[PDB]
Amino acid sequence: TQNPMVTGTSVLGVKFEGGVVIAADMLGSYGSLARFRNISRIMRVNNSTMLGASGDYADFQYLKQVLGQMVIDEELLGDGHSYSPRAIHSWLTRAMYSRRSKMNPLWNTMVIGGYADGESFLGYVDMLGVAYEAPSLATGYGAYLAQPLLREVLEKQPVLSQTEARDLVERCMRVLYYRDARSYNRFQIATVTEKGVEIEGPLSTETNWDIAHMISG
Amino acid sequence: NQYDNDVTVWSPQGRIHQIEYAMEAVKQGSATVGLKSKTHAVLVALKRAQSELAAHQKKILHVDNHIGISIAGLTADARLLCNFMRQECLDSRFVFDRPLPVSRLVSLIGSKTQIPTQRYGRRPYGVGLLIAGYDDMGPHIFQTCPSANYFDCRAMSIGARSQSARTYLERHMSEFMECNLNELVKHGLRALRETLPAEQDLTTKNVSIGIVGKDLEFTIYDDDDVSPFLEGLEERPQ
Amino acid sequence: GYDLSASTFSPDGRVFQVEYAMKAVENSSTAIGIRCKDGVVFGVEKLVLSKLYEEGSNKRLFNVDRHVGMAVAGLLADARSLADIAREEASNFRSNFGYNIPLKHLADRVAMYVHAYTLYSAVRPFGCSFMLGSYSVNDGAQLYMIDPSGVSYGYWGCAIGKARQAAKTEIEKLQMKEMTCRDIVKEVAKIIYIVHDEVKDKAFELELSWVGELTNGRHEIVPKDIREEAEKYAKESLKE
Amino acid sequence: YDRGVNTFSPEGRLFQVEYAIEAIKLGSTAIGIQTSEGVCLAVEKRITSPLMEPSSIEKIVEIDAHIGCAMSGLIADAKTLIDKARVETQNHWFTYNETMTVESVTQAVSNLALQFMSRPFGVALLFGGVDEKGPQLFHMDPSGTFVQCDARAIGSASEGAQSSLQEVYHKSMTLKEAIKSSLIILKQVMEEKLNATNIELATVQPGQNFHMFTKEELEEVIKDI
Amino acid sequence: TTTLAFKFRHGVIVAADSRATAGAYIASQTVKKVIEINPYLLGTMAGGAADCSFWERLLARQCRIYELRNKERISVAAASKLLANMVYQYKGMGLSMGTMICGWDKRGPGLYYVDSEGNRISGATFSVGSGSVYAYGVMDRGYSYDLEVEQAYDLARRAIYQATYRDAYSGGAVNLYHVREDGWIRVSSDNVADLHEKYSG
Amino acid sequence: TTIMAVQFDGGVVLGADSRTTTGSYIANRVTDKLTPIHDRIFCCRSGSAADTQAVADAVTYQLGFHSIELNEPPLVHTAASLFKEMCYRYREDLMAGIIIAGWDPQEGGQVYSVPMGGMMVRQSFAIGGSGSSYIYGYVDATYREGMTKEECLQFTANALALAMERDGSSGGVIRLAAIAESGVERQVLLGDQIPKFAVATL
Amino acid sequence: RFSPYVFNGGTILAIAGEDFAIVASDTRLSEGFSIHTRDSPKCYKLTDKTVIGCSGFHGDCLTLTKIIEARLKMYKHSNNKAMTTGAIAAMLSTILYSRRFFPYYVYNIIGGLDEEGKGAVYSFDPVGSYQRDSFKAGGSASAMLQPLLDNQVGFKNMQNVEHVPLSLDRAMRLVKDVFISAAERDVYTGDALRICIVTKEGIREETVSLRKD
Repeated sequence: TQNPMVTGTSVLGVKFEGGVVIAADMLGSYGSLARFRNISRIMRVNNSTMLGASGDYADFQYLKQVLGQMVIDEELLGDGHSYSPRAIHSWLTRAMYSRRSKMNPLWNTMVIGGYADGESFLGYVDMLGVAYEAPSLATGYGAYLAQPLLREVLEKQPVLSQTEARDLVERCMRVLYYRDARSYNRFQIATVTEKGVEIEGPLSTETNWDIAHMISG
Repeated sequence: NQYDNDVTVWSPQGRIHQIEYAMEAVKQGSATVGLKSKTHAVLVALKRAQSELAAHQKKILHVDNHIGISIAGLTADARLLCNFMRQECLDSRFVFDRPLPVSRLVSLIGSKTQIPTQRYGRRPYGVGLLIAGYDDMGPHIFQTCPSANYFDCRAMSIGARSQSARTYLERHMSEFMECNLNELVKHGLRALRETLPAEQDLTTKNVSIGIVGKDLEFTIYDDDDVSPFLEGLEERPQ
Repeated sequence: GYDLSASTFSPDGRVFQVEYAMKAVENSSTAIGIRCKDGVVFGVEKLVLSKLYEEGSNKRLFNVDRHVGMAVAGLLADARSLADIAREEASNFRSNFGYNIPLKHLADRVAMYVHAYTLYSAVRPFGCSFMLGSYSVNDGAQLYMIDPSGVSYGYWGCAIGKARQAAKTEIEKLQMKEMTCRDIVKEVAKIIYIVHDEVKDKAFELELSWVGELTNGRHEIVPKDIREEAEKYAKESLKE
Repeated sequence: YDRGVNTFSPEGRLFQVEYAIEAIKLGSTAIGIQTSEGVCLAVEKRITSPLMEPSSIEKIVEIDAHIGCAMSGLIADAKTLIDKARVETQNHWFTYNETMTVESVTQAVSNLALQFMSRPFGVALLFGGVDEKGPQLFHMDPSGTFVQCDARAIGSASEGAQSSLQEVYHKSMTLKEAIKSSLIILKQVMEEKLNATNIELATVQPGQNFHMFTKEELEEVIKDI
Repeated sequence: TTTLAFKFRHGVIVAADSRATAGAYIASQTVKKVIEINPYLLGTMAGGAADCSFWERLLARQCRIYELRNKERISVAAASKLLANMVYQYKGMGLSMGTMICGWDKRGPGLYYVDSEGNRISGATFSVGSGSVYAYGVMDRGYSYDLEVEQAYDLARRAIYQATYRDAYSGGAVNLYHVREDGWIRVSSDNVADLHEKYSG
Repeated sequence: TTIMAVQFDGGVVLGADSRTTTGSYIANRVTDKLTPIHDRIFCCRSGSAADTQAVADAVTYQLGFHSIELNEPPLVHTAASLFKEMCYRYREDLMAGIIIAGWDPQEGGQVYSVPMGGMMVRQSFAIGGSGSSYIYGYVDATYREGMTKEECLQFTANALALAMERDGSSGGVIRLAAIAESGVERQVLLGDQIPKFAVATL
Repeated sequence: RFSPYVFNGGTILAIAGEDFAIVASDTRLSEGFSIHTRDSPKCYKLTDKTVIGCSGFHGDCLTLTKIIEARLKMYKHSNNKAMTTGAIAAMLSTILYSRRFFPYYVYNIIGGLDEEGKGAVYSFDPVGSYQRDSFKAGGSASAMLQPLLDNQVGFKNMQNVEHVPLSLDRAMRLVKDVFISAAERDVYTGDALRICIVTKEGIREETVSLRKD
């Protein structure tokens, strides 16, 4: 993929006590056109891992197809071994570096969340193979708009609850719908705990437009 | 009689005799023993020297920080398969940054050795392996066969005169689980001693030990690092 | 002679290598499979040669997909290989067409891979027969068996191995088209206990697997509480 | 079962690989001895005519400034494996900028015997050199089997020479004494008058490189016999 | 960068700067630009340091194998044509190398200039780098095949000094070698700030 | 180009214009951009004619072989997936926008759009081409779930008429097609049959 | 259009002594004018005697270290010993020239112990030209750190001075003083300072905070 055609904007991520949460809008934009408005960009990887992606949706479908068969083939052996989230993270970093090195990249930037053996995982991988780990992520214009809100809370309270993390996520999406132009007020949230991967349906933020009456004000 | 000179030929009774003959090459190597507790997995071998004034042949090999093998059969097949294992483990650490499970390595070994059994112009691998490792499912002991078959085991001995060690292990299986490391190594050494004549006994020169566990990478103890494990053996009469 | 290659005919149009490869299946332990009204059930007579082998070694029931199971009898390395081929067939099918492979189609694709080994001088035929079994809401329950020659037929009940005759003579008694899976489990265990001979070979393990409504098109090993409840019925029905 | 290297005997044997071993006894005998002062190598040349220049009979060769080889068996196999060892010792220098050990040279040269080329190599080699671990002597066999040895004899009269080394060897020797012992053993397995053209001799000490002896240095040890 | 080499009665002299540079920044001032290929051959570095080092180490790897196979030390012309034919297979791909091969063989003192473009020239005077033009003058007015050894040392030292004085990408120390029939020998490593004092007053 | 597809309970409806341009010259004014892949699976074709025609022929080959060797009628998802693999594996070499509409016993009437990059997504109504930009609002303000065959034909004709009236690279004839278990009906609207809308005079 | 490189900040430093060796780095990772994370150290332990620093494009930093870790195990398998600092350096010199026409945009510094216990520092280019040194800086602030090291370690442009050898306690204070100043003028030098000391007894680590601006 040398140029993207149908794209997805920011994905968010933040840890909490006993899990991770990811959020992403349900839009695929064709340039400046909102063309597909009920696509899911969050993926149901095995019960310890989930995935969300920004960028070219076709490449995200390709990865959705490959990882699915990987996980299936892992399940078919039946021997008590499963791919941790860190393994999926490393495999994606390799898969994108190898495509970068052939100049046929995968035009994606994604957020991996997981929970295994009591510790949480949140990971990043770019088109080029740049990967890292943080308690808070945001791709695209999220990195300018939302991540300042996540970090400011995680320096005054490094350990969060599921409820506070959900509130913070919804606040960040409220800001992204305001100041990003390729956004949409219908999004999904996915969460990992010991219970596993639980995706929520189309969610909307309530928006305030009181500043519109300040012409003379 | 005359369905024997090729591996792609069945007999009227439904057998391939070249594979059965390759299995007889494991009986030509020195004896090895493998056993496991719930925390550790042990391999003890008995090394053999060609000339008296030379060094003893090395029987145990390092494959990764959590897997190791002891070999009985042809040396060349062992040296090829060990180099296969090592690269298959490096390939797993490179991609996933995790250690490769042992079941998924022995499955690959079987898939590899199955080809010479079916296509002509290649020889069956005349080497048997006992594979000791430790992963997220505990300790493991695996036997691998020239027939491209493999078994998961509580304990096993292979090589010349290994039925004695097998008979020993078969009546002490009920103890190995809650045994500590010293007792487990001693059971292995006694099963190995049961393969010798009454003339000979175990010695620093002709004993190698390989251990892997939760808090222990695969280490090998060869000549003077073995003498802690020998101290404690009852001097058996006959 | 006329019986040393699979590229060779005899004066009466027979290929004896392919028959000698079936002679190897006849000398292996017995597996059966029965197609119920709402699923399929596999049972295997798993022999334990030594007490040093763990409980779970030499598994002869394989998961080839998340809706397909496989039971084998013959050479076991050959069976593991053919399982690996049956897995990449179903993998590439989903990769190219985007849905789960049917079993009539998977059976054909594996049968042809097996038949290709009956034509050449550089290879022998496979030394294993095997059954496949699936369940779907549209396609329903299905059971196919594949032989070394490359033949593939559908079944309501089938057996492979030593006690093939003795096992089908018991399976025809069953009115399998009326019953459910939990009731056919008892029958599967009963047949495996009837045909097993303790004097001809040592103790054995019973190995079972399922696919149907009660697993939601997911091929599963039978739980322990049901396998024991069927092994008990097998013992109590041996009073005959 | 005897012909072909892809065919097992009913007892699990490879008779072609053993017949490759039997091709070593058709070569003249060579001896290698360890010592904490260094290693020695001593061989018979088997000159067939006074017309042939015996310096064109390469039975001891330099692999590097710290490793020397002695061979017995087929000439072609030896040329191949010696070129392999020389190339590997320098690829190692190019990559890591250090000296390969004798164990690793032997390990890398034995890996070609693990390739059925369609025929086993009909040649055995002794590798004598000095490493971080001191002087080391190794022995490679057509099966690709290699092992450290304190003293080893290969070739025609390997049995008697080995049956003498086990008596004259101890792990306290000097190099001048081991050189004397090797030539005394070599004297007894020859129906030709030992002289300074019927033998080669080399040494590899720690503070000195590989050094093949000369006619002068050879005669000055033949005299004390 | 500045290198020079001339062959005279008593062998070949080799001198060089010690500076490396990435644009305007001075990364290193302790660089060994004379490459000890073998105990009987010397090289130089000008252009791609990674190209100079890699391909001359590869040259050493072939020279040693030559000596082992043939039991004779290679010639200087052969050693030069190996390198030339090796770097000619990467012509236009973007290698940058300028290097002199110096040594003594059965023909006498030898000096050969090899470039990645494909030049291969024999001569009695060469200089390579940005400061080559500033060394050529001094080394041309001061040359004589009948020079003495200390005079040759002084000439090379002062030519490198005068080249470092003007050129901006040249400086540091002056590492001087001497090729002979018994191999080569390192002579000096003199900081330019030292020689400034003695050659001023 | 202006292509369009709609699903109702029984099956689907398809629609397309008839213009093929080379710059501003109309090379073919009676083009047939509807294409039978199978008995009950159709393709609405947009983009480069060469690339899309070739992809259609290849997918027809694939699906015929597949359906004969299975001996059951193929799915719409299957053809859509083959289109996806070809349009994604050769996305740097093809300019191909596709809509796949048809009927299948398992899931019934289905609509799958496969834009240039080769992503696939099921839809209730799908519009594609160069004139869809001018009717993205009309089809959103007029679509209603629960429409029958005739109401969907009306909807699809009214939309394409507008897209043809405004788009320069679209015009001529509205080629419709309805697909269901019974069969495949095909209409051709031309002249006064094409819907007319008020053009302001003041 | 697609450019396959990006500069993710980074700064690395190494000093050698007679019985020790330090390799230090910042922990900030950047992307243009933004900050990815403030916990991403550029130092990696290879053996008990050797440490490496890596700065530049982060994908190559991740790939190359894995390649090195996979080559160390192969060396140990074939030669039955762990590698030396010079052998690792000369191997990396070839691993880098393997990509002479598509290089690893990585600035490398190795720091460890010689074979008699002395310190050793090897500095690399992206294409494998290496150089043993006493001290070297690398990364975005390399132009800012090396003058003060030339002064306070090499004793350059300072007359009538005590040419005392650098002890560990002095070197560590010096290492902290240079990052404290590079965090004031360089915008890529960031949040924390990791310092990995190498000695005959093993390898330590120390974290020291810097200003988050």
